[PDB]
Amino acid sequence: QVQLVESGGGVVQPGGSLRLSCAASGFAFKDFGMHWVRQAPGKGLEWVAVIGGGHGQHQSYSESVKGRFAITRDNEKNKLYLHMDRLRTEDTAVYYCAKDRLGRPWNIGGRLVYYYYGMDVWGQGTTVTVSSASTKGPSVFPLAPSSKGTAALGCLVKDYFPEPVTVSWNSGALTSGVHTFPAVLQSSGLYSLSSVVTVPSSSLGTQTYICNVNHKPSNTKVDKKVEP
Amino acid sequence: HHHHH
Amino acid sequence: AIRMTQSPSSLSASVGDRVTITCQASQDIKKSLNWYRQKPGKAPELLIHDASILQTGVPSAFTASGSGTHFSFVINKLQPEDVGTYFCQEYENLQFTFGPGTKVEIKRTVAAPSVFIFPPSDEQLKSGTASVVCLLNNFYPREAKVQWKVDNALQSGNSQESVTEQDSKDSTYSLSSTLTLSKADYEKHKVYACEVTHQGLSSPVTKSFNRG
Repeated sequence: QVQLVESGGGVVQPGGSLRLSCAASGFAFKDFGMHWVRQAPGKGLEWVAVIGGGHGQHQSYSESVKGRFAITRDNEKNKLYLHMDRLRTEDTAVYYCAKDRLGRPWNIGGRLVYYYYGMDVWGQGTTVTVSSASTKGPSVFPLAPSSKGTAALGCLVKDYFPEPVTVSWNSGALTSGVHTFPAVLQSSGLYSLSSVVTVPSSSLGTQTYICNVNHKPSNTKVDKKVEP
Repeated sequence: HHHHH
Repeated sequence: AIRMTQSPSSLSASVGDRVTITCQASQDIKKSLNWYRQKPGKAPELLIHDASILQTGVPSAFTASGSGTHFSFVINKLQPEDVGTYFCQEYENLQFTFGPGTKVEIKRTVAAPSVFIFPPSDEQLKSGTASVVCLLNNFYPREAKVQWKVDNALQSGNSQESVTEQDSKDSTYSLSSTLTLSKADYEKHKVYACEVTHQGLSSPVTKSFNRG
């Protein structure tokens, strides 16, 4: 019902520019203030920016972000925007757009006052990576099940840049027993990841198993199937 | 890396 | 301007117990506090608003209370799906500063890992590199050690590890180790083995293969 979808993320040179979009649906978007919150790869949630709901202009920023990012919105298009300039290494993060429980203003005491109450619905988030390094698609190799009863088989996604890589199995039809591991950064400067699944040993001859790996900074979709 | 009981 | 703290930093509890975590604010923030949960790899979801009120559409599995500078969040009866990080956030400010988070894992019986070994694929030996992969599947507790041997010679500095987060159903951990060498010295040796030590093993488990 209430849906927030982020877009526009990707890789950008340090000091470059990028704009994030957030499509809203399932509520009166014009009637609520909205936030951008980010999450670094090894840190917690950090509030970035807010725009006020209703009639009239109000935007607020964090100290780490003020004067360099801009938060705008388009109520006819049901869209929220985060314009980013002068981007820095610390800005590399997953960016969620989020809905405030209220955030519209009131005319109180001859003044206009806004009441923000925090985020109540979030999107899945979009990844912004700032670096001067080259984007490299991953090479995908099988981890074949041994015929030597539970069996394990997997997918090795290697030498890609940057994060993130998504891996599913049998186009999402196979979820049980799957363990996709955190990616490791090699001395290479490129990432490597593993996706594993355990199956009944009988199934190795009967059931087909394919890993579906996506690297969207590369626009590489690969389907590799694992055979004994 | 909390060590359990 | 407002510093928010949480206690404890990380905890382990048993399934069925009720779990209490505390949040505290630098200055009085009245009852302007929210409680969020983030399961591993998912986005935050808001569980409690205005200190004590449960959010619409969320089950009656959490309670919360507090005021002024002291706030508490309680899971009524803990389940394996509730592993994750619990944040408090103040909204008495325009900074909306979050707390550092409280990591909630759950304690279960010891489980020894299932070890698998995977040789480098023929496709990757085209590239001139060889990646041997060792998998430690569904163990508990989280601590485990992997050691790579080549012709019974210990390796150092040419392998990397990765551990998944606690599983949402059976509360176990999994670990993947990747040993990378060049094809040239890979073909120089014969037997490749990964040796696993875990709290649930009387002796190290060695899984190995030969190039043929």
